[PDB]
Amino acid sequence: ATKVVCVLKGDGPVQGIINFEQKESNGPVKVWGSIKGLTEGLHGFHVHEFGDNTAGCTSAGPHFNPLSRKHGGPKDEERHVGDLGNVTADKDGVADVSIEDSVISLSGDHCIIGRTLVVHEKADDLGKGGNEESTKTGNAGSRLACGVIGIAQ
Amino acid sequence: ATKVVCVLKGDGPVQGIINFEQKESNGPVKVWGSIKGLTEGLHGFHVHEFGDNTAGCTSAGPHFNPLSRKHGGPKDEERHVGDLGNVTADKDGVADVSIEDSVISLSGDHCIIGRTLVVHEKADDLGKGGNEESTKTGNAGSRLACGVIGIAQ
Ligand SMILES: *[Se]c1ccccc1C(=O)NCc1ccc(OC)nc1
Ligand SMILES: *[Se]c1ccccc1C(=O)NCc1ccc(OC)nc1
Ligand SMILES: [Cl-]
Ligand SMILES: [Cl-]
Ligand SMILES: [Zn+2]
Ligand SMILES: [Zn+2]
Repeated sequence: ATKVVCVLKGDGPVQGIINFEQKESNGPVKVWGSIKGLTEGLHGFHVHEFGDNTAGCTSAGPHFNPLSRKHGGPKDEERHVGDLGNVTADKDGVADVSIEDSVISLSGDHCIIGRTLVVHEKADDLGKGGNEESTKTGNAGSRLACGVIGIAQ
Repeated sequence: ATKVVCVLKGDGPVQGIINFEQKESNGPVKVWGSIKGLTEGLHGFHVHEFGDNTAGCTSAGPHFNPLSRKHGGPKDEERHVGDLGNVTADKDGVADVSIEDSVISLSGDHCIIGRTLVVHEKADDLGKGGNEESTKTGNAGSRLACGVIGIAQ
């Protein structure tokens, strides 16, 4: 019933299209699409707090964390709202994204519209990296590509 | 105070940053910033319905029109919510934007977050051009640059 979309681009050759769909406000969000230009393996994938791309992906700020929790993976109770885990690129450098999440929303209070979706340099350790940063950023490194999450038809 | 921002980009030289700020719920929104790479003169300036930039500015769809009105200028009663009139570029090709509008909002059903801001090829005739298209698009022609309207810090 609600559809939103995000075009990912950045400083390098990473580019992607990510769709979000939510049947009812009380419902899970299905996330699908594709990103190309990636190194093979896991890349952290997060909604960041601001939909501000003024100075590139840096202006998006920290992970979207309306409930003031620590960083985790999407299956954890202890996570930021924006913690969508990792996407995986194949040897061709393509990640086919297929996620269902019940914490992000396209309505309500945990709404991600107007925020920024970011795909990161490195794997998100999902809060299990063994250092302080693990519970803040997941050590996923720099921001390869991003875009503002917008209302679709 | 709610703050939102939009980075305008497109296929050619047109690029801009536009800020929006709203001090009170249902109060006027101040719009300010700058766009460069334009031809001297008026360029239509609108909030379009979808924050969908998957295929560039075309995917943004028609003017944002939650109240099913006809096209007009920002100072008309009969206008779309997204009708912000024209920005004016000087001989250097620079438009310095300074608008206050009391129809758009940064909350509620008039909210423009997650929609697309578009700067157009030609002047918006503000619905006074004396053809049919005047009361739909204002005859402002192609979409030179656009961006999704995102939440700012
Ligand atoms: Se996103 C959000 C947060 C808090 C309250 C309400 C909303 C909301 O979803 N309303 C705005 C909206 C979003 C998407 C669409 O597209 C069909 N229309 C309106
Ligand atoms: Se206003 C609007 C339109 C479409 C979707 C969601 C919203 C919304 O109200 N989102 C929450 C929001 C808006 C602005 C700020 O500024 C700090 N925070 C949250
Ligand atoms: Cl980060
Ligand atoms: Cl148009
Ligand atoms: Zn996080
Ligand atoms: Zn209009």
